[PDB]
Amino acid sequence: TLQYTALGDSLTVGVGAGLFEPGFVQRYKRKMEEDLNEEVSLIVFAKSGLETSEILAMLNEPFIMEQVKKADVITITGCGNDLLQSLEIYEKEKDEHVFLEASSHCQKNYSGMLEKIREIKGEKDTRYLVRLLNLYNPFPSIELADKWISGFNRHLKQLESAPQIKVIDTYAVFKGREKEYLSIDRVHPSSRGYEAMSEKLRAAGYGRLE
Amino acid sequence: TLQYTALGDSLTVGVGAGLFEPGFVQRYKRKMEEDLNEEVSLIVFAKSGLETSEILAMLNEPFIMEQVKKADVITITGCGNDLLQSLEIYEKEKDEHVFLEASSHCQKNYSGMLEKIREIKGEKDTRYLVRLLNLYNPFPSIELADKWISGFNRHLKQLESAPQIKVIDTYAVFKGREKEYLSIDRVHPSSRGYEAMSEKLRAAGYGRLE
Amino acid sequence: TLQYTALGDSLTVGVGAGLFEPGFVQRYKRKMEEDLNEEVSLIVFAKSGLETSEILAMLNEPFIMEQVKKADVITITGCGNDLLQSLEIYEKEKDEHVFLEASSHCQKNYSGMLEKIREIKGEKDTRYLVRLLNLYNPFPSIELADKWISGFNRHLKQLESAPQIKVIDTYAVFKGREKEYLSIDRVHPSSRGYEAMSEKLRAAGYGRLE
Amino acid sequence: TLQYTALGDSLTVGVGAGLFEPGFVQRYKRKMEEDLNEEVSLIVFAKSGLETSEILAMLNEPFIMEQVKKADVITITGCGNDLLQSLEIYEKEKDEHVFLEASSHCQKNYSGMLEKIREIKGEKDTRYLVRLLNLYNPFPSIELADKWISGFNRHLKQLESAPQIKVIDTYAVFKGREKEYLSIDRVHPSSRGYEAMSEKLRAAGYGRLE
Ligand SMILES: [Cl-]
Ligand SMILES: [Cl-]
Ligand SMILES: [Cl-]
Ligand SMILES: [Cl-]
Repeated sequence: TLQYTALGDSLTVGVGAGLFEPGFVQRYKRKMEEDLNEEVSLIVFAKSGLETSEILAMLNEPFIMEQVKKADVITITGCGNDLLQSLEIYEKEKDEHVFLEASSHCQKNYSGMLEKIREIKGEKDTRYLVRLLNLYNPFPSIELADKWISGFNRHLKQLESAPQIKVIDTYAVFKGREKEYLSIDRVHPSSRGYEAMSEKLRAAGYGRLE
Repeated sequence: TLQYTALGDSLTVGVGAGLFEPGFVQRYKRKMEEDLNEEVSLIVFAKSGLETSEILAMLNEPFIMEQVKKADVITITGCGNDLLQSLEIYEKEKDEHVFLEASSHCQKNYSGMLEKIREIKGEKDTRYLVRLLNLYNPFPSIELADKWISGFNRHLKQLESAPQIKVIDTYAVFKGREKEYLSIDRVHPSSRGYEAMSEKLRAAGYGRLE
Repeated sequence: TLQYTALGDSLTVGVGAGLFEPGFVQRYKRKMEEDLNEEVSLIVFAKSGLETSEILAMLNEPFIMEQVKKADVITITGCGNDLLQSLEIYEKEKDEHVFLEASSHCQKNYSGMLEKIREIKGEKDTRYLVRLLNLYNPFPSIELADKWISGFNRHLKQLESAPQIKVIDTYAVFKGREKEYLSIDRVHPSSRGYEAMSEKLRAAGYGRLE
Repeated sequence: TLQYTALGDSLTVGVGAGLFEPGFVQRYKRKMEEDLNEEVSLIVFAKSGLETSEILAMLNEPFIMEQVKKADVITITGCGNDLLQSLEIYEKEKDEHVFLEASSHCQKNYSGMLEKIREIKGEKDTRYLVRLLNLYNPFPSIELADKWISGFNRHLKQLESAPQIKVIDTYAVFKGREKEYLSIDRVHPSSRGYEAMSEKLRAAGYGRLE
């Protein structure tokens, strides 16, 4: 029996697809049982607007680190709402320089996240799997958003240690397919976009699990 | 690998124990694994304020019907918020019938969702298990609250068909220990209360599954 | 010194205006000190996607009901995210009949809310103020959303007991002014829309506070 | 009516005490009212993962500068998440300098935001009050964590100019009682810890305001 532990923000919750409609987490689970030919047990820890610094603190909670210790695959979303609130400050004040440090403060919390996972798993374990999803651009017309999200994904890929730690290219999934993959709120993906996300996670492979 | 689906309101969510702290559904999942020596996959469809009629309407959702059909164990919570609404309506109108009519709707929806669960599974799989929890009285000093909830619970026990279908006596778990088993809002359970609820579920046995 | 206690969901938080940019709560506070010519102390209890059933439970928390007992003005937002998730289920399944009971289950939680406020305030108090904001339509093109939101506001106005309890016509504030008052997410209001909201709350008057 | 503004990270938010449960800033507000016999208006600008450089950049925001200029009491928290990031970086690289460089940036930003607060108010109003809290050691069994935080605290005490500016010894409050003063995540305080923090602030006095 495989163990999938999913963490993140409004994307891991499934916001945009509707209440109880399967998001990317549930669909990536289905593609796991089909590929690896084994039943997988899922558990989710997510909240809209959940910060990355909070996740690094959560991993000390006994019930959470228990799920991480036995987790065969781990997915992490985050920082999507940090750039949104930053753009909204730019939308009101028209200043390109805002106190956002999404690239600076989120990326450093990510590397500390991965290290805490390593401590819980134990250095002897080489079998587990971690998959970080970068950010898509929901506002292609706004050039400043495309500059911020591209800069965050450029610095996020540096944390990849294939094939255990892989950064999923969520940006390329949504590039040129915004209106088809986004919900009516246009900031969270549709049920179609969550399906394409799960396919990109499947494209990353499963390392030594096979 | 066993599949355990859980439906209901804030209790199935785990409100009161703290964010990401395990509620009763995952403490019951761990004990289920311990008592049957088999890993368990958990799926949860729950939201605060989800009344019993909505929970019945969920069973026609294609994705929810998928997880209910595969479920070896099903837990259902509900009608707790109707008591809070009725106590506030009684405070203004002093009509003792307002809750009996609302309690009559819950008992009808419980019987409705029960009839749909067997319509979903059919006659081949009678090995399924349903454990629905009755209502506890969070206000023991209010006799009308105790009388109202006691009447709903004796009418709810009519639905029991042991060992396949069992009605969990949540009222007996909480009676006398509302100070330590309820959370800060005096209506939702604490981690102690959720732990005691999961103990009552494990005590009910597992029927044909063991 | 006046006391303003604000409750609600993502609107009371100020989502859409940016991080720390003043939403309608902060701007309605400013217009209170200008009109009533007295300093007002503000305290907020809000969370994105916060259910109305949770608010009715929150009012039993000792720290919350203390702020309500001394509150001169009280604002309540809610249920805006319940219709959003319902439309999103309709967007995927194309069924007009969904398990949403926003009009049915949210409105009944509202009347129980107002009664609990009355119990905390005491029946002798006639001076306090409560202001409920109805829902605006962020999707004017979608006709089903305009039908649902209009039906919710029609049943919500029935709870008005002027001038203590007033239902703010948030719908008319945004009607014909969507792109100007909405944030880039198009589901939460811009800093302009939060300003117009505060002006509508000011239009409701202040009852006996004057 | 006194105006009390509060800036910082998750501590100023109140993370760990439970949702909507009072953190240290509102327990300190109640004691401030009790010790000075005057109502207090509270404004809070805080978010999880808000590092010290961002808090300094906030002081140029027009709305934040408004509340800081009117503030009779200002509390600042920060640099707590840098310790968590540094401990994870040290776990991989074993460089003892990684935190001293990060601790040097916090002490610089604290001095920076202090210099801006007087630039915001000027020379007319020297009756303002600033209480900044140092870091506690949530991991007492790690000597490197205790040594790192002790060094940051003695360098932080250089900024004290009593009674106007005071550095609150949060370390002494938590030392020896990390089991009961920390929350479930072993890093954020509990309601007991937040209560003890507010007691330490009231013990510091109020300078020229009393
Ligand atoms: Cl298997
Ligand atoms: Cl509920
Ligand atoms: Cl005054
Ligand atoms: Cl933080």
